[PDB]
Amino acid sequence: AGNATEVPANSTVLSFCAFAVDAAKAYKDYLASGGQPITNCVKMLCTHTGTGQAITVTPEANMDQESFGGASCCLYCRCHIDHPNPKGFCDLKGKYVQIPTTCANDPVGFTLKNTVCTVCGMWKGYGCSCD
Amino acid sequence: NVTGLFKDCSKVITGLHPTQAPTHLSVDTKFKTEGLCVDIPGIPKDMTYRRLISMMGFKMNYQVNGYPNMFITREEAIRHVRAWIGFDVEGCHATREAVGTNLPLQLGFSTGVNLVAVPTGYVDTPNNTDFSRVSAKPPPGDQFKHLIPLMYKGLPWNVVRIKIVQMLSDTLKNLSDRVVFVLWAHGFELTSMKYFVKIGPERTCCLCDRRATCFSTASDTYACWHHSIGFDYVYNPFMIDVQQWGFTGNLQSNHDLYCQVHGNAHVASCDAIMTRCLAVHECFVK
Ligand SMILES: [Mg+2]
Ligand SMILES: [Zn+2]
Ligand SMILES: [Zn+2]
Ligand SMILES: [Zn+2]
Ligand SMILES: [Zn+2]
Repeated sequence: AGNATEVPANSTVLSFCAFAVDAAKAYKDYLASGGQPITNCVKMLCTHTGTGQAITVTPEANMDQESFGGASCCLYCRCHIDHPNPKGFCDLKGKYVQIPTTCANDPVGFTLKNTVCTVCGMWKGYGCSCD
Repeated sequence: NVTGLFKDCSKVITGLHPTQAPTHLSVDTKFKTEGLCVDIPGIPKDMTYRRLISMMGFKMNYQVNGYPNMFITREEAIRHVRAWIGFDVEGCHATREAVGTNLPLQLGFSTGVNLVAVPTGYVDTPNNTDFSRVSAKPPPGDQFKHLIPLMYKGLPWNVVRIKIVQMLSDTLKNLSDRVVFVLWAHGFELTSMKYFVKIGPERTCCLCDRRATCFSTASDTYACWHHSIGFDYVYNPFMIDVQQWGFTGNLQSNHDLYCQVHGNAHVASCDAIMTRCLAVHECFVK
């Protein structure tokens, strides 16, 4: 009974971060000792004629990005643990996340490390042009 | 292939929208085409669902510099026989709103202690994961009858984990700088540890130079067995699975080959007592 959600390749990293006192640090440390990034994400087939923006309600990748379902990007969502917010809610679940194609091999690690410009909606360092 | 870890135990037939699915596998079939997913304007998100996520299938084989390993060799368990605590958990089956996973009901230790928990599981919502009570029933086992009155008799997990840290600290403060849980068929005991174990790099107690064995969520601090009052998490425990030493039968039949003074009273602590006792006989005789 029930419907499987995960694949054997993610068991190690999902189990490690599911027990960690500090999941974000655990995943970065896990990546730093050569673990492979979390796979089985929700990759979108889209036109790549979108605004290029970071977090959106419909897929918005341009020609240098991939679009992903946002929850599949949320570490907290992938491990089913508490979210670091005071109110405990996720900013990515229910949205689409645009990831640079060069970083598309690790969507979960990208969003852990990066931040979105609240003025232009672009990733800082990967699209934000703000002075 | 697939794994059973984080299996979706809800009884909803569809689900879910690409923006809400944690994985590609759990995306609803309508959105799937050629190994990818498409967004479909007009098919809206689900903003009311509650989806029990299974915690059966944990694999502790990480190899990360500076993070101790929970599962230890027989030889290192022998060096730390003073830290040995038998541990067994009887569970209940999720029911009604969800089916396909088990939840910790009675936790037994070789100290003789049994703690009964409210059936609590991990439920995905459109927002987060809600650690909350769920519908559950005792196993159809005829021998699982003793579990029936336990269903209305468990404590909330925030109390249960307090009493665990509290019992391990009083038992082990003058014996060891760690705990080694001694198990038989570790699967569901490791699942139960999700409810009260945290792991990370080695730390030191805030009130001493001793190794940290406990952790407090309320204060974000670490403690040894001596200075753990109020702490709710066992930190960096160790453990070993006796069953994996090449035994053939069940727990009792193997325990009974060396010991005749631990009759089976079928409680979680009785299994835990028999597991530690078997480990002692197997490891220190020939
Ligand atoms: Mg067992
Ligand atoms: Zn999330
Ligand atoms: Zn900007
Ligand atoms: Zn101390
Ligand atoms: Zn015995």
